[PDB]
Amino acid sequence: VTSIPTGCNALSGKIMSGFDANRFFTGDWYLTHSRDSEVPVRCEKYQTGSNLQLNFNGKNGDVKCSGSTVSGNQGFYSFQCTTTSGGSFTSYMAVVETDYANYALLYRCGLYGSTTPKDNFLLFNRQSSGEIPAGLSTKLNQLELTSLNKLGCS
Repeated sequence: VTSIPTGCNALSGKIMSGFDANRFFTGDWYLTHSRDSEVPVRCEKYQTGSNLQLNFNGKNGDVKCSGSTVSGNQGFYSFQCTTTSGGSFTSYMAVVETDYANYALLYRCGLYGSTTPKDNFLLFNRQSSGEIPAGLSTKLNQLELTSLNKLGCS
């Protein structure tokens, strides 16, 4: 995979340097806040594994994803995901900024056919009780993500 779909923001100049994929893809993350949210809110727990694995409890059952680097868009991964209800889809994600030990801001792009129909920014927290962290305030102000929605974790 060389580039992200049209409709997906490349985030030029916005992604952290020195990303350590191994430290991000270890341990659990809770999706505590997001730019866009649907009713009813949920608590999605993401589990990680070696070779860019990302699982979570999705709307329609458990989702299991395997990632691949996107060479032309630094920081982006293409995830191939399957679900227990028989779904199969591709999702692009980039870790915009993380401290590994507490929080990570992610950008996500969907895929339908060859284009991205919808995107979102996701706040991952190591604790289900996590806040919008002070440690992201510079980046959130830069991206004008200043009212992230609280989801269903606590």
